[PDB]
Amino acid sequence: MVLSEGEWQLVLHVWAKVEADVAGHGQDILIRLFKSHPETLEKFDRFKHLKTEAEMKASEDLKKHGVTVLTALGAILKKKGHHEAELKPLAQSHATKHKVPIKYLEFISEAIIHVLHSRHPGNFGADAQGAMNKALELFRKDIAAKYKELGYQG
Ligand code: HEM
Repeated sequence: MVLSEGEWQLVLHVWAKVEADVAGHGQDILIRLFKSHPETLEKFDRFKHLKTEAEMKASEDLKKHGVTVLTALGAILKKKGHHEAELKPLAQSHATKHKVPIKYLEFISEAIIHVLHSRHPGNFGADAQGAMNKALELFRKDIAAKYKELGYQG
């Protein structure tokens, strides 16, 4: 798939607002993921012990990982589809080391969309949401193709 320039502009416009508070958005997204799909917490040996939302909010380690996740995703979105070099090491770690199925990447995609709609309603109307969904679908489609090349396919 291919996004139009206008689609990328909608994506990068709301992303610029996210970037005013990367740590805050990263915490909100991971907490939303873990609340909505508890099974995904199981993949994180680092965070598996956290019992409540309150404990998640207080964790410095979870906030640091939120920043890592959004910084990587930001770097990919800013390539506007030209992201093959960026995606290779991420696909390799997530297939071979962390064993993250494609379904869980759909779950975090949903979490991203929920938080942007909650925090940026004026810059995340229907057309901007459609553009962000397309961008995240492109990301998942290309990571899935790399999973297959690497021997995981899950
Ligand atoms: C937008 C999607 C995602 C991005 C951009 C992303 C990014 C990253 C990055 C950059 C790292 C550190 C370097 C590495 O190990 O590759 C990482 C680590 C990790 N990711 Fe992801 N990730 C994503 C989705 C997920 C999902 C959905 C899961 C599991 C449900 C997951 C599980 C892990 C685990 C277990 C680690 C290691 C954490 C630790 O340090 O103990 N990732 N991810």
